[PDB]
Amino acid sequence: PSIKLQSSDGEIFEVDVEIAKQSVTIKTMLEDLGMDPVPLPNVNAAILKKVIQWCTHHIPVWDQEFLKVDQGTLFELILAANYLDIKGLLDVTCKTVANMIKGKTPEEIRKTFNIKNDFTEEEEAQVRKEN
Amino acid sequence: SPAIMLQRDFITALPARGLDHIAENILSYLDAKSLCAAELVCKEWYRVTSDGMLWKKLIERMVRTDSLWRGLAERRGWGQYLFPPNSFYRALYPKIIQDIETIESNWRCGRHSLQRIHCRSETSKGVYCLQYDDQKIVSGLRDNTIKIWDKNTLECKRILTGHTGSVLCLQYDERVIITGSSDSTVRVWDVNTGEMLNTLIHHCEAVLHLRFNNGMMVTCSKDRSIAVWDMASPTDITLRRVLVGHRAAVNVVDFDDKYIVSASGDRTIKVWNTSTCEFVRTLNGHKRGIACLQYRDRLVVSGSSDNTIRLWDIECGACLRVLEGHEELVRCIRFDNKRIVSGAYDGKIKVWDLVAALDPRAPAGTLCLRTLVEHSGRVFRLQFDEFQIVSSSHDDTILIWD
Amino acid sequence: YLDSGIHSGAT
Repeated sequence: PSIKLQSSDGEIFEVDVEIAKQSVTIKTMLEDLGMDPVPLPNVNAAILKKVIQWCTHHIPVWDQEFLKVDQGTLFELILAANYLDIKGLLDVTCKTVANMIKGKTPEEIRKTFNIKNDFTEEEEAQVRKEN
Repeated sequence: SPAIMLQRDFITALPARGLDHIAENILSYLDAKSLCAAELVCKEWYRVTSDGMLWKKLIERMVRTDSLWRGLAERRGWGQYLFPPNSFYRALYPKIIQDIETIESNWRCGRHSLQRIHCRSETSKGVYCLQYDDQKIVSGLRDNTIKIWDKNTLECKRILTGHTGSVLCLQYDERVIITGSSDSTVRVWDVNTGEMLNTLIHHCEAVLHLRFNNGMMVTCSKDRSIAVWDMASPTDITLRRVLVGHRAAVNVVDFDDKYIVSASGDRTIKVWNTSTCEFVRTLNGHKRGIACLQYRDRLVVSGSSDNTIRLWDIECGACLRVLEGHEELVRCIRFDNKRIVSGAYDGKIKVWDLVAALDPRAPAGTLCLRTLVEHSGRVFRLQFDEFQIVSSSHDDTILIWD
Repeated sequence: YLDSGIHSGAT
């Protein structure tokens, strides 16, 4: 085979079928709707690349570094993973945000993701109370 | 693609994008002292954990795995609420921790309950094998009968019958009790009733041990042999083959997808390929005969006339660790995630720290967690779990330790 | 009596 999925951008990435078919989302648009090019209005050209560059290659080894990129593009992958329904890619990109919360303190978590503290003293106290 | 900051606070970001389950899925990988953290990061972070029943969800992942957690859920109520405010959940977590801490505590010094079951009869004074449950005990007496005890008020549910010798070994299943006896036979009994299904001739001396599971049975005898049967039904059962290599009685046999392990009074544990029924190794090293194994994944634990418990790696066949402390013959023994429980001739049962034992840094003397002494005669068999040992012995008693 | 269910070595 060989279908052309078409990013939000116009840009036409070419992939073998089955490289894609792991997106149940791209799957359906062939397997159910007989759609010629696969239009991804929710994924970017830049983003498409990085997910095809994952769906080719298929506690990570190779992924640990594939995902050492900034939140705003990590995030971006999480929803794209979710949009193209790629069970793995959504799992290991969440795992990653988890690994970044894991390990001590609400203050460290903030610093990690920014995030001002909303709670008054009271609200802070009756959370520390169910400690 | 790659142009948007430390920016994203994912878990406040995602719900705001329609997509809650994702933020919940992300939090759900967290341990409690850390879900506590997320809880306290900020108000919305707080909210995602409350609206996603992230305690419920984290306590239901506990149960779905750690043996102990499935347990306390089944027993004493609270598992009642699983599978409703969310705080009930968070508030309960510390108590389930404190539980596990008090069990694993008093259970390493003294958590007794015994509940003596005295069985009776002419002839014997021995319960050889026993197999155990949430509401019954299947026991092979020496009187020649299998006696089935109600687990609660301990009364006798069914006296099964029709065996020439003492019932030496047995296996539950959810269909058929199977026993091996002094009479050289193996039996099939419907577990609901007491009805004999099939009875296999084949051996020619006491069937000493059988182990059973899935489509095939493994069996062994005073006659020095092992027989491997693939069973198609209680009604069917065919001899696949016979394994000859032991030089004396095969006291114990056991079983998993990749190996069949036997042991005899020839002082060896032999390891057979579960599929080709070929020799692979000998585990040589006990100074005297082996009275008992268990074998799970990687591990094989044996009890000997030489009075030691040995711990083996099934693959290289090395001994990992020698356990001394039993002052007499070790007749029966069982692993588990965290422990080894063994039964000796002087009716004493010893509890060993399995995880300590598997690490050579741990010194000999402190491997035996407190040692339990409530039997008049020989300890023939035990099977335990997260919160219970339940033992046979000569002095015709079943004991149920807490 | 040893056990009917265990036997040491040789014969």
